[PDB]
Amino acid sequence: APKTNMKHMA
Amino acid sequence: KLQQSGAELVRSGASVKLSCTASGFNIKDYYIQWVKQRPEQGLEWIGWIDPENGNSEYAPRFQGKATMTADTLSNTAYLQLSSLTSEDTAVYYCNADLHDYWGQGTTLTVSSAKTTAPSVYPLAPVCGDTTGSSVTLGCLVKGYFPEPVTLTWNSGSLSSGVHTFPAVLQSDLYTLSSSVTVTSSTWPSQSITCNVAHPASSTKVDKKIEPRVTS
Amino acid sequence: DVVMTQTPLSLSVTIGQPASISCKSSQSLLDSDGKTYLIWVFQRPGQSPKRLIFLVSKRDSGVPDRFTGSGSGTDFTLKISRVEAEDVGVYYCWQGTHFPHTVGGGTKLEIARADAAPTVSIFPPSSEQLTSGGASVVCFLNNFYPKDINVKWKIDGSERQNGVLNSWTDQDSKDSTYSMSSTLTLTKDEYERHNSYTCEATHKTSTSPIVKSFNRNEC
Repeated sequence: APKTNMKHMA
Repeated sequence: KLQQSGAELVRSGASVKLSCTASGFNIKDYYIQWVKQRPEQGLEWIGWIDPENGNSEYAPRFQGKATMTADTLSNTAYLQLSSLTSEDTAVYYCNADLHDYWGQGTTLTVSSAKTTAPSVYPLAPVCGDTTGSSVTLGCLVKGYFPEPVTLTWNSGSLSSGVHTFPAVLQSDLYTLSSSVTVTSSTWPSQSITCNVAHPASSTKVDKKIEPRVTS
Repeated sequence: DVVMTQTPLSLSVTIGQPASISCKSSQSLLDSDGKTYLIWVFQRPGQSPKRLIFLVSKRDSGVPDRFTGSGSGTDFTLKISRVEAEDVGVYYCWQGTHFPHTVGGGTKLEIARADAAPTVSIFPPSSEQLTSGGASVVCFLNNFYPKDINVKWKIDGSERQNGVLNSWTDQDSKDSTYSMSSTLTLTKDEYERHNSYTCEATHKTSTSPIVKSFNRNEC
């Protein structure tokens, strides 16, 4: 990954 | 943590590249997102990049006006804005939300007008005006463009009894002030200085507030 | 783009009282994977933002137990049990479920504290500025409450109302007070003609005005 606490890149 | 470039007075029509550099960590493991803040409105998400493979996404309003790149080597992320106009004159921040890492911010003024450096005037009190066992002194930083200015007392040693007033624009030039109240004993015995750095024109100015005499 | 709307726009609280900030999304924030990507950030002015809560209710490390994140679907709430001096600033609700991420308008929080009278300080123009052609007479009005106050500048008895430039600082995060600077910029020629310069400040704490002055002659 996990690289963020928001929705990851598609 | 995250060091960012300094303020930049760039002219209308030009481009600009901002760097954000990580120290304590490695920027591959994080998504670097940049946020715009026109110091009136709120935060506006610009976009984000996954430095590990330089994979990114940009908000509709920024496609074609912003370019994101990263340098795994020097641990740096960039946000290159093109065709700057008055809508870009803002403060941009780079961020790694995963563990909440922020950079102090980079102010950007898009103007045609040239950079001006501020004139720092020490403000020492009239004939020993003595309000008790304290002494209040000031520093008048005026006539500069553009924002911001960075002021400190003794490189930061004086971390209390300080009031640094917001700059007010007038006739296309800003003006700012700061005060410092201390105990009657220190000043003038121990000296006092206010450092004013106008990063927009690589200017550092230190003013030793000395007691006035024949004036 | 998904709209985030928060209320109230401003909020006054007596140090100790609770507080609530509401946020409402134009669309549900529950992603298909069961996650609600919503956060609350704080910003004390001229400083980098800081995240308080993320994923609606999880709290970031080093964030007091008094900050509670609540809500679901389209309605979320930020609750502060007991408000303190250091809580002064702007709060925002930030969604990251839909693309692009959108932030609410923010909510400024202020503090109701006991009334205080300002400690005034007047300053004659540095000679260093005098030999450049001008003259700035500054007056510092510090650590007082409430915000509202007013200042007259009197030169030799007569009141002046131009050249004046005023600045207020945000509510201090330690004692919740204020400060304000008032400078009177005039030419040196104008300055050298006049002797007595005065700074009059009237504040709720008293009907009678705080008068600080200096006589450009004896110093």
